[PDB]
Amino acid sequence: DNIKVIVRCRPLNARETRENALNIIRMDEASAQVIVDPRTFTFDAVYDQTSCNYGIFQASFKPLIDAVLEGFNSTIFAYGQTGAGKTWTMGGNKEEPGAIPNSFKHLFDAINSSSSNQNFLVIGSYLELYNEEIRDLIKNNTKLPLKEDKTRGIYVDGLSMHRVTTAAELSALMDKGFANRSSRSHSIFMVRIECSEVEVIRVGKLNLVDLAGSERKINLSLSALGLVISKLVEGATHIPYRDSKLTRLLQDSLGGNSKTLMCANISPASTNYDETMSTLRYADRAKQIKNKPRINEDPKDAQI
Ligand SMILES: Nc1ncnc2c1ncn2[C@@H]1O[C@H](COP(=O)(O)OP(=O)(O)O)[C@@H](O)[C@H]1O
Ligand SMILES: [Mg+2]
Repeated sequence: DNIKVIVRCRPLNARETRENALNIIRMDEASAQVIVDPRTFTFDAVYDQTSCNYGIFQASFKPLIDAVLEGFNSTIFAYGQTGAGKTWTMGGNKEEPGAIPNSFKHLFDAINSSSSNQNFLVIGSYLELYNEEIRDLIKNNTKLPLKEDKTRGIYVDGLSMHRVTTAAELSALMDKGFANRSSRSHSIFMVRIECSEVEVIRVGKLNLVDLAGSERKINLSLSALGLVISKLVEGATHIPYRDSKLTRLLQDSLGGNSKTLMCANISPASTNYDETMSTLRYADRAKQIKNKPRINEDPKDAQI
């Protein structure tokens, strides 16, 4: 079905507070509405300044992680202007983990609760896309090329893959990647979950995306993402996935074989009215995208 879309408004920050900016954002979480002081938008869920990372995970992100555990491909991407809260939402901190570490914990808590009829193989990868160049954030290898075939789909040739058996191991990979990692770059932490159940192998690919800032080549991928979304919503004959590395990497999450959720991060500051309006209108369009997710069984690429 359609791509899920949520909006998260953070609290006013120090800069905004000291410059006497006013909060122009109102939300009605019961009706999933965001109001810009007024222009009103309705999404799948809205989160105001009182929302915490854990709550957003349980209500909006968790279902996407459960989908991968079931054999579906899932993608969660954070979109919004620099400073809006994409990284805080996707990564958070040790005290208040974001979507990525929360997903790691949930994935393994689920696997540990599985019966003897299921055996799992979890593989992690982490990349940064900047100036149309792909960097392996774990090995810090640069300019990795994209390759694509029938028995693997789109992939980064040379990107290091890491087998992990605990959430702590996955978090350690993220920690190492972060140490090497920005406002103009995109990051994607990938988790491949293969499950052998008894005889039947299923594989789900999870993409945790933290996009480059949307405010106001370096921006080729961001521009291509917008075009791809527009073409999809308009029912165009040709979807320009090939226009950028980002849209090729996420081709399945955009109108393809995947369950996808977009988190549109916004600032509540009056000073950011224009960018907030842009982000919301962008998100409003994205929710019209329809995907065709399917369970991926017995793939000729299964590494288990
Ligand atoms: N929901 C939130 N609650 C509290 N602080 C937040 C929130 N979202 C962002 N911040 C803070 O504001 C700053 C910018 O957030 P960040 O996520 O890094 O922005 P970006 O969208 O550029 O990735 C950080 O210092 C972060 O701690
Ligand atoms: Mg960031």
